[PDB]
Amino acid sequence: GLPWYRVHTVLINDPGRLIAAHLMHTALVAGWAGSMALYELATFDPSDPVL
Amino acid sequence: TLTYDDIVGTGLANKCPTLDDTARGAYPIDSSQTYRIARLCLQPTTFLVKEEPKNKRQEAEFVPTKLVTRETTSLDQIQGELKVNSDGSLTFVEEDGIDFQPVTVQMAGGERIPLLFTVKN
Ligand code: CLA
Ligand code: CLA
Ligand code: CLA
Ligand code: CLA
Ligand code: CLA
Ligand SMILES: CC1=C(/C=C/C(C)=C/C=C/C(C)=C/C=C/C=C(C)/C=C/C=C(C)/C=C/C2=C(C)CCCC2(C)C)C(C)(C)CCC1
Ligand SMILES: CCCCCCCCCCCCO[C@@H]1O[C@H](CO)[C@@H](O[C@H]2O[C@H](CO)[C@@H](O)[C@H](O)[C@H]2O)[C@H](O)[C@H]1O
Ligand SMILES: CCCCCCCS[C@@H]1O[C@H](CO)[C@@H](O)[C@H](O)[C@H]1O
Repeated sequence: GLPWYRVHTVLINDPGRLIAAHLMHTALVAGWAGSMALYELATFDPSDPVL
Repeated sequence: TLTYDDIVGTGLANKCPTLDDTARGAYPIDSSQTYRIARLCLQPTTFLVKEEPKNKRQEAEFVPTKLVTRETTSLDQIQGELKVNSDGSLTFVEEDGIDFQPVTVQMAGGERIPLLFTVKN
């Protein structure tokens, strides 16, 4: 079968599922941005922009 | 000349009475007559809280806050003596009234500041 390091090659001739995988990647990245901002807001101390 | 039912729920009960722009005269004080304040009303419009800086040598400012306990803040129905002193000055001595309100305001960032807004004694 496909070796582990080639599993994603099944996308090469499937534009639809390639677009799906790209959508999922983009979802994951937007989700990371959202999560990261929420975490920073949960930890950020705004009381002293000087020091 | 409003009634309770005119007023209830409007938020007007937390507001002090007002005087027209025409009321710019003078109330004569007879030194021999005894005086009283029959009704003193105090309607807070702004609550400022002095910040607490980190370097402790920086000038600390009073900053605006958000009232979070609604229209429950005013002092009213306060009465007391109005004395006419030797030097012509007047001195109000509070004797009774709804002369306090617990108030919670909130600072930018979420910190809540409860205070006993008051003119007791
Ligand atoms: C952007 C990320 C991404 C996307 C869009 C895809 C998409 C695809 N994968 Mg690939 N894959 C990925 C990452 C991704 N993969 C990663 C990181 C691994 C290593 C684990 C794999 C290993 C892998 C294998 C072995 C196979 C695929 C296959 C496929 C295809 C079928 C779907 C599937 O079975 O996924 C399965 C993938 C997963 C279930 C990913 C596991 C999730 C990881 C481990 C994190 C856990 C998620 C959780 C919410 C976070 C935990 C946080 C932590 C603090 C606990 C599809 C094209 C299949 C295929 O078509 O082969 C021909 C297939 O057999 N993938
Ligand atoms: C735009 C970025 C991009 C994309 C879309 C691809 C896509 C592909 N690569 Mg290529 N590649 C890239 C960049 C990219 N690569 C980079 C930067 C390197 C050097 C690191 C490589 C080195 C490389 C090799 C040596 C090979 C590929 C192969 C492939 C094909 C199969 C992938 C697969 O099934 O892995 C499956 C992977 C897993 C099941 C698990 C991988 C787990 C990784 C190692 C650790 C965890 C990664 C982590 C989740 C990443 C987070 C995001 C990151 C940006 C920080 C697929 C066309 C294969 C190929 O050509 O087959 C014909 C292949 O042999 N790539
Ligand atoms: C018709 C004009 C047109 C437009 C506007 C686009 C726009 C896009 N295409 Mg491209 N593409 C086109 C023609 C077009 N394409 C044609 C004719 C082909 C050959 C079939 C392709 C083949 C192609 C492939 C294989 C891929 C793209 C991808 C992309 C996206 C990459 C950026 C992204 O994901 O942002 C992030 C998205 C946003 C910030 C939100 C966008 C809001 C959406 C578009 C509203 C949805 C409206 C509509 C109903 C959905 C389909 C729109 C469609 C025209 C793209 C972007 C939306 C990539 C993609 O989809 O990755 C996820 C991708 O993998 N395109
Ligand atoms: C310009 C920005 C950029 C680019 C070009 C890519 C490119 C890629 N990302 Mg994405 N990603 C990005 C930003 C980007 N990312 C951001 C900002 C986030 C939020 C953190 C993500 C979150 C993300 C997730 C969750 C996943 C990807 C995956 C992928 C790969 C999908 C194609 C593939 O099969 O590769 C095959 C894999 C490789 C070619 C190996 C890449 C190895 C990287 C470069 C370093 C790995 C370091 C080390 C070995 C493991 C990490 C340490 C570990 C202890 C955690 C591709 C390389 C997917 C993937 O890797 O699938 C297996 C996947 O699951 N990305
Ligand atoms: C829908 C529109 C949209 C808008 C308005 C925003 C807005 C924002 N994003 Mg989000 N984001 C979006 C969609 C969007 N995003 C999507 C779809 C994803 C998933 C891919 C993300 C993933 C994401 C991450 C991971 C992060 C953000 C972050 C941010 C903030 C910083 C922006 C920044 O510095 O980018 C800078 C953008 C660039 C430097 C663009 C480089 C473009 C290259 C050079 C183009 C190369 C190819 C091009 C074709 C070359 C030819 C061009 C031609 C004109 C010559 C900002 C609030 C950051 C943040 O603050 O998170 C809380 C952050 O870390 N976003
Ligand atoms: C469904 C739905 C929804 C929801 C959504 C959500 C909720 C999402 C979330 C999302 C999310 C929440 C996401 C997240 C993501 C994340 C990520 C993607 C991450 C990654 C990471 C990584 C990749 C890392 C790595 C590393 C490590 C770990 C160590 C060091 C080095 C490195 C960095 C490499 C709504 C309602 C809106 C609407 C529609 C429907
Ligand atoms: C659809 C997904 C939406 C998910 C929403 C999740 C949002 C999470 C991030 C938003 C910001 C959270 O910000 C949150 O604020 C307060 C004040 O700083 C902090 O709360 C902390 O401080 C306050 C005030 O000193 C204490 O009363 C409290 O006991 C303490 O835990 C939280 O630790 C912080 O995490
Ligand atoms: C999707 C985001 C929805 C979550 C928003 C949480 C409220 S917002 C939150 O409020 C706190 C208290 O006032 C502040 O300490 C903090 O800085 C602020 O980020």
